[PDB]
Amino acid sequence: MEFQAVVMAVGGGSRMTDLTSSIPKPLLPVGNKPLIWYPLNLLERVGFEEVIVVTTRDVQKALCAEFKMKMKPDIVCIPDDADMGTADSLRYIYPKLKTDVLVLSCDLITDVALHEVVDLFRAYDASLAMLMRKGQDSIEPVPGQKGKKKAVEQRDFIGVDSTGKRLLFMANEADLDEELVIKGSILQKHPRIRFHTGLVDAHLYCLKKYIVDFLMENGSITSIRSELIPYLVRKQFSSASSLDIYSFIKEANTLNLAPYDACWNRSQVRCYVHIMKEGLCSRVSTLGLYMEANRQVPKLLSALCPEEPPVHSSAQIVSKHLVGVDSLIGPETQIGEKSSIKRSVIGSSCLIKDRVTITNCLLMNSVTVEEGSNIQGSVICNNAVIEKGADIKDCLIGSGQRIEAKAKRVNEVIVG
Amino acid sequence: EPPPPLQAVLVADSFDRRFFPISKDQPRVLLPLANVALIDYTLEFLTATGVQETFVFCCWKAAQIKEHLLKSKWCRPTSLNVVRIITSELYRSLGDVLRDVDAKALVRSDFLLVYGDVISNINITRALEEHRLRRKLEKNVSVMTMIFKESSPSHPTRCHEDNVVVAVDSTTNRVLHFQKTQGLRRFAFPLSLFQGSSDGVEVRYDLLDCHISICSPQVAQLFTDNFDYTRDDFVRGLLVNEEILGNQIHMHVTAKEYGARVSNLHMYSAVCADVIRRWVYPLTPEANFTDSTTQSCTHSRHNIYRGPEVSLGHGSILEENVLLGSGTVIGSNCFITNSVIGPGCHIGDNVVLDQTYLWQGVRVAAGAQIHQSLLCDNAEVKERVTLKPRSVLTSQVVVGPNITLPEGSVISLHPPDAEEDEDVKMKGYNPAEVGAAGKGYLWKAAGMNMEEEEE
Amino acid sequence: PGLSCRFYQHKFPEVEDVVMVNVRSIAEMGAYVSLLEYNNIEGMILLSELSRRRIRSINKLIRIGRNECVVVIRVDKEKGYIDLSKRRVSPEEAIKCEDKFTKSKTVYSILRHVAEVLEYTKDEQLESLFQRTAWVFDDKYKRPGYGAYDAFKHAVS
Amino acid sequence: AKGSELSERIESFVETLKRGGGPRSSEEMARETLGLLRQIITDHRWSNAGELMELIRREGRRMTAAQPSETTVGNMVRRVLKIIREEYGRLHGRSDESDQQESLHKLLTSGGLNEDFSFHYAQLQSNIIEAINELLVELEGTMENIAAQALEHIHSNEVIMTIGFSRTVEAFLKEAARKRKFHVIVAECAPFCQGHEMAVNLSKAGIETTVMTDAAIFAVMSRVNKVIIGTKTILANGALRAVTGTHTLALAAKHHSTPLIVCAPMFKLSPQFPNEEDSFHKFVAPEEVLPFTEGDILEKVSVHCPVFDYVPPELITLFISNIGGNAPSYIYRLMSELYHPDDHVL
Amino acid sequence: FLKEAARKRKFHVIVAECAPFCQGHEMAVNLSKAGIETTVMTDAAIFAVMSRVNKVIIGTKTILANGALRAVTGTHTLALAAKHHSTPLIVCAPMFKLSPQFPNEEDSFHKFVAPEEVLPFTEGDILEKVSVHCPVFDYVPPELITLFISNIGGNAPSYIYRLMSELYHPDDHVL
Amino acid sequence: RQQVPTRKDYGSKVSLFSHLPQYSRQNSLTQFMSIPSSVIHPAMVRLGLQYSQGLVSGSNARCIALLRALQQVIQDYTTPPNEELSRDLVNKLKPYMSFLTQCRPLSASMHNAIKFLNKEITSVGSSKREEEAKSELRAAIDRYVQEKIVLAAQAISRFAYQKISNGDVILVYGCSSLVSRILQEAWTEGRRFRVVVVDSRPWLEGRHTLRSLVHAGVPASYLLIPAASYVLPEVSKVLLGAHALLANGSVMSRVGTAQLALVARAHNVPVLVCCETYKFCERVQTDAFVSNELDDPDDLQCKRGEHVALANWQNHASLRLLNLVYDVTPPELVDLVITELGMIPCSSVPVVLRVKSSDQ
Ligand SMILES: Nc1nc2c(ncn2[C@@H]2O[C@H](COP(=O)(O)OP(=O)(O)OP(=O)(O)O)[C@@H](O)[C@H]2O)c(=O)[nH]1
Repeated sequence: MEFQAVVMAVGGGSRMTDLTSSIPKPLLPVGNKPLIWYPLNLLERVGFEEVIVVTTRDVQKALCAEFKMKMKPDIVCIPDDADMGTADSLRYIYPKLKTDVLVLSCDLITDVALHEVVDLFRAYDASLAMLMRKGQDSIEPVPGQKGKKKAVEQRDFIGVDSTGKRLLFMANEADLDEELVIKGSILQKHPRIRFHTGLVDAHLYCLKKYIVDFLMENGSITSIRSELIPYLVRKQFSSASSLDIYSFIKEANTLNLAPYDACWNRSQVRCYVHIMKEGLCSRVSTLGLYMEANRQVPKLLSALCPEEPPVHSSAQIVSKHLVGVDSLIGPETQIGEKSSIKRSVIGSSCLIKDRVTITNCLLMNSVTVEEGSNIQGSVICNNAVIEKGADIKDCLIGSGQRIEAKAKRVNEVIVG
Repeated sequence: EPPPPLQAVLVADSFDRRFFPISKDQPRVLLPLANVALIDYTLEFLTATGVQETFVFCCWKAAQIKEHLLKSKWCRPTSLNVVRIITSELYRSLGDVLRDVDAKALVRSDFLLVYGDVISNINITRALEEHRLRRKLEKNVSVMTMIFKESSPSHPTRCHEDNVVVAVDSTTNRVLHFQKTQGLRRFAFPLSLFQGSSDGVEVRYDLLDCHISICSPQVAQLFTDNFDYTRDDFVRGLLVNEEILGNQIHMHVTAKEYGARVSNLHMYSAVCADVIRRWVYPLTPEANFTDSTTQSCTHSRHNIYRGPEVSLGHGSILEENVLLGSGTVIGSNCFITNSVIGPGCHIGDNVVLDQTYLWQGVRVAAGAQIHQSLLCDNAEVKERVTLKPRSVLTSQVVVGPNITLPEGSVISLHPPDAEEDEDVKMKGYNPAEVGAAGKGYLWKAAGMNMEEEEE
Repeated sequence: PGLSCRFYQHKFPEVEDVVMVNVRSIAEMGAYVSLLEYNNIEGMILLSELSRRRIRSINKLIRIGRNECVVVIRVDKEKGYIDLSKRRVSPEEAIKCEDKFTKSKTVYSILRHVAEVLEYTKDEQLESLFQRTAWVFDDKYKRPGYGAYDAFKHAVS
Repeated sequence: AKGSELSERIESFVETLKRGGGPRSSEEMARETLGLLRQIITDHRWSNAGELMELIRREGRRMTAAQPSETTVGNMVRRVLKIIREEYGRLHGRSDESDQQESLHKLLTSGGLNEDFSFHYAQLQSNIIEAINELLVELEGTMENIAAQALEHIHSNEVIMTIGFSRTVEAFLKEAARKRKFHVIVAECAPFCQGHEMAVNLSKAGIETTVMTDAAIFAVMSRVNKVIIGTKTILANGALRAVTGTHTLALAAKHHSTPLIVCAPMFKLSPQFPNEEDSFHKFVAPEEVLPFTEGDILEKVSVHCPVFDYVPPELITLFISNIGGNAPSYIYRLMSELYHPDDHVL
Repeated sequence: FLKEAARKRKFHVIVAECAPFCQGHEMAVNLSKAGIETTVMTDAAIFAVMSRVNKVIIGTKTILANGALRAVTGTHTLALAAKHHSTPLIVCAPMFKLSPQFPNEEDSFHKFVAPEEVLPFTEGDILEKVSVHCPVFDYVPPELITLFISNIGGNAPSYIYRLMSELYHPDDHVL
Repeated sequence: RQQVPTRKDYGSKVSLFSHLPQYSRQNSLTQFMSIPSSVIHPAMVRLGLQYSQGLVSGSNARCIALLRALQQVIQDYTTPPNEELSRDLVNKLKPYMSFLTQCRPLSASMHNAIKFLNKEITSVGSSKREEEAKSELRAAIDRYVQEKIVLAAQAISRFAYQKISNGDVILVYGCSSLVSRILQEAWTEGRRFRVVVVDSRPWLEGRHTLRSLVHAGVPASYLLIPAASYVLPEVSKVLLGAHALLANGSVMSRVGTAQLALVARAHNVPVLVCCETYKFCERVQTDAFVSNELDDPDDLQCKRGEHVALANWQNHASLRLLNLVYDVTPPELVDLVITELGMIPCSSVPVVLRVKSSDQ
């Protein structure tokens, strides 16, 4: 087997603690489907037939709860109380690993051709292959963050070669004292280094098996994205030849099989990257990213699963002429007459009365809205209920919260 | 509103002692590279690029520079490049020259700033057009355009002293950071470069400094304002103080054209080798761009340039990349390769010359073995003399018979450190180092710190 | 439309009279050209009268579609034969012919534009217009071509 | 006025020859040289033909030494010298000419010649200027005369191979393509890949054209019916100084007995034999062959970039000029009636 | 050979008539029935047309021990014309046509048929003083042959000797 | 799905080469294949990706890479319960070779290695256990690499050491590992000589050779192929490497090799060809048109000045770019062939094959 796909899905949401309380992060309903469905579905269209999904008890229960795929997952549970990292999870599931690993994350919504990365892993015999997207700017208001309060957002400095594929430099602004230092010999080997700051890490690493073998004998590394990848990039130019990473490489490079008796146009560790400047590639880890992904999902869902209609078959809508093309309706979801839904995703088992305008909103399951209520650019959690004529704009209402009738709360996080 | 004719400011003084003690008796701009003075190379480059007025600023040995210039091709009435010589004893840096340029109001529009030791065939028309377009679109923002040449860091024309690393916004070719990598093993770039441009902040170490600039008069104005300012000081101050003054420095990179500065002996050797091997075409030894009767030659196979009235001994072999000055007499069974020999030289029999540069009037006795050595005007070498690599003999220096001067040895008629400390007790020529009938003094690491001794 | 008229009054040139011609075809005896100043009447530049030195091919010095200044050496109004020589034309005569042709063409263009404005449709109308305006000045000043242009220049002011 | 402008124009021409040359073609080079020589004849003061010839030779020596590879300047200088000789002999009472000027067995047997240019004739200048004007007129149509012979050397569905970018060959092929259909294969002629441009223009005319590197000349020659090339210079024995890689193309054509046709005008004929002179090839900077970004590898490697190739006359089948078609064995005659042997060495 | 090639490829065939027995005409008709663009010409135009011919493919009657050919008449001229233009000459002959007889002499090489084919009997008295000869076969030296295609594959004419030794015994060369 | 989709032709081809495929390096075959490699073994997919992108080039390098990939495929092979190894392995290897051909037409060395491996697999007894057969096959492949390439190269270098003399000027073309090894070992053993490296667009493989010749300290000149006629007066020997030697003696090599042979013959210069006997072929070619490889036409674009000629060359309907890869040198232009069996005439190719076939 060439690869063994692994989905890292313990659950984060450090910047989404408001939503990661009613349900785990992998189970967030992006486009009327759980979030973890989007990575796995990718592996379906690619051709995978076996995954090692490291999750918790609830996510494993959800995975067996009539989840829709054709491949057979191998769900592995971990002690929730125990604190671990992604590298720790790889250390845990090491006995199941026999070939090269393809590590993903349960937040990546993308329409990228996976081969674009995997070919970089194949042709160049790369130790590591990464996927990044060009930096993008969010111009739409986050539902809940309105008084600025913008963080510093320590940028990642990524220096690639002239070809735009090889990874030469990788640093984080937190570790730099206002000075980006280059080793010098790196510039001697690669005189030109393109530098990017806004690149988004999609967490789609393709790691060789000896990387995990080296991870076995080293416990200092706990995270893959923050520690393993920068360590590999640094060791790329850390000369050659606890035990170092270079001792675990015991396979001859396919590009240098016979150093003599043949011509091929020291560098054993090689990290490559694919920077995709166009198309959809999002990592749902913030409220704004989640809302943007919900907004842009309908085209992806129409392309990936044309069989599924945008409106569920078992949906009772009196006004079946006031729903936008991008709007999605889940199962049940009784919607009354004279109710207009424009570019909004509606969950399942939702109670919608008449004279309700849902503009650019995200409604979860068991969401009730009464007569005359208008919602614009807002997110409703599970089991939440809306009273008569309540006007909501850019608000995050938590699970089971009750809003007073005709209470015009705007840009307020209503969390109980 | 057509721009006025292009003008150039040529600095004929290096304002440093990088050629000591050879510069004690001869200005740097008059040192013959392939039998042609460096200032002639610079003036030919300026004339070819379309410069109509040239201001030559001479401080050190300005009389000799003026005397040489008056006889040159560019001081003739038929020349389209009018050369005006300005001399002063109060010049100590390029800052002084540019401050005097501002005080005299010599330049009204964009001009060329070069030193008198720049060898190049670059046509500046494209870079000048880009500079003018940038200044037209954004008024008085971009003030200087430096010219760089694509090169690998391992090329022999890239000494560690003049190596630079540039952080550049590749979208607009704007220089954001400029640093010199002499003695460094880890280059530090401030994060302030990554403020506005989120895509192109290319860190380039493949740029060779041609030391050619297209400067607006704002450059002279800023040199006057900042009286503490060399060009590197100006560039660093401009890049640091971009907040106070919204001035910018851009760059133009040429790949198909040659350009370099002879700032030390290593660069001199590299540039001479490149010139002999036609890397600066059409500035080749046979082209006779100086229009002098004594500097004409014919170019045979293997880049062998032979002048008129050159006698070659029987059995002599000129391997490759050899330039022979007019009137040179070479003995029998000689082996000359990668060497430049000036006019009037006399070479004995069974003499081996490898990567050596003999200037006018050098006499070499039979049986000598010279490798990577420079022999200045009228130097003499006796029999059974071996010169190890990077050995320099200055003017009127004689080396006695049966010696083997080690690597890095410099022998000059000037005392090694007497007048250096004095800046009276005539010291005899030590035969233990210059031999019998040897005239000169061994010049140790006191002046060797910036001589032909490096990687 | 295709309105055309002679630049001068007389319908045919005279011997020893430098004229502007346009080469139209190549033949055995010489180059068949059209006289530009005389309503494009046929003439022949003789092969013998082409160069003082020996010439091997007529195409060496004659290109189809190129104007030439040639001196008339033989006129037969009955047969319609006009013989032209390029060897006998001096450079000063060529310059004079060029200037005269330029002036005459300017006058002809002015008169043709006037006729087009007046919606003239036949060459007889253009000939009459030339009779009234240009050739009157030409034979008043006793200088064909020059006189009409000089009189027109005397106008405006 | 006269001198202050004439000397300035001479200096400008010499400097342009020394450094560059611009996009100037061979026809433009010849026209400018002829204009220079005409102004020298008109403006400068010369009493007899001897002084004029000495002055013209003195100017031509400098013009030629400016750029030896540009032989059109020397060709035009020698043409003007021959014109002066012819006019003076005509005015000196020698009856027929262009035959006694050249050494001949019949001339040697039946007498000889005793040259003397000391006599003064007031009508010499006008005759010389008229002859130069005739030369310029011929220059204005030499290209059309060459192109007019296209249909006599190309048949239907023929494969024609060419190297480099020659405007004469381009006009020849475009004239042929109006009435005929044929396939053209152009070698790129590295390092200056001018052939690429030659392939684009021929493609704009609707001609089925194919581009290939110089390495594939021998491989493709087996299926090539005719070879049509330009040249920079035609030497006195019929040899060629063409673009680099033309000798290889000629050898490949000779292997398959493919005819090789050289479309070159009259002013490209130079009376200089390829004896030696060490001034045949023109070596441009080695930047075109090996880039400067190679690195330290360049400090021990000898890179040479010759521009021109010498093609011996044995490999040439036909010369097409404005005067028609000739064999390489007749070129000597075209020498004798164009240039005087005493003017071979300026 | 040509009909097999023509199934997947398009090419133009030029057939010489090979006078006096103009069998080439038939060769041109059959190749025309297969849709191959074919052209007939006399043996006088071989050299004229060879300049535009890329390949030569011929049969043979006998392959001699040194790689030479005993082919139809006019084949030596075709081989010379091909050698002038360096056109490859391919001989498509099976294994049983290989003969261990060297072309030393034996005065039994050519086969002279009646001169009726060359000069008709109806010429008259002109035939009583005119010597008419009609050889049928031509000797093609091995230097003009590029390749031999047989049922065992392709070989150079320089390897034919080996195909001799493994097919015939030297003691059986002279029956 | 089960069959790999055929690679698409890039652009219009020359009418004389319309029977050969023409592919673009950017359009790879892996776009429509499953990332977890099914149908085609992952080693074969990686090898084909390296072939189609030009990462692995050269006859010896391609053959060695193919043999290593085949070793990987054999190691991961399980015999079906109702099948025999001798037939199932041969049947299984065929789609892999078809995919490799789609990625890039196979070199002669690769074809000969494939034939040898198929013969070895067929000759496996049905009574042998699966693991024993796999170990024997891997050992056979290792022996093939060791004897046909490494020891052959050493023997060829030893033989060619005799031809090289002091003061010689040897002209080499392109990149050939055998030629570079011969020159390096001759320089090490004490011979003093110059090497002139002739290079050609667009691959510029000769630069490779140049670099090696400087690491060994050999003096080296460098120039392009059109200037060859200028440098051949100095040259005393031409030393070429061959991608294949055909049964009729023809040398199938990089395009321009026959050109150099012709010009060297015109300049009266001996031409030597270095080739391992494992690259000798039973096919015959009379020209470079019947069988050849058409590389990416876009590689013919050049950067001259600020403009770029041939940019958007597909917009011109009558414009075709011909990036020929190979060419055929007739045996009359080759003076000598140096193989592990010694120095032989160019006409001794068919006999050597026979000598190497009577054993098998
Ligand atoms: N298997 C496993 N997955 C984890 C673990 N911690 C977080 N994850 C998930 O795996 C993804 C990748 O890890 P990181 O990108 O480093 O996440 P993080 O460090 O917790 O930072 P945040 O994404 O902001 O929460 C995260 O998005 C989490 O959802 C873990 O310990 N084990």
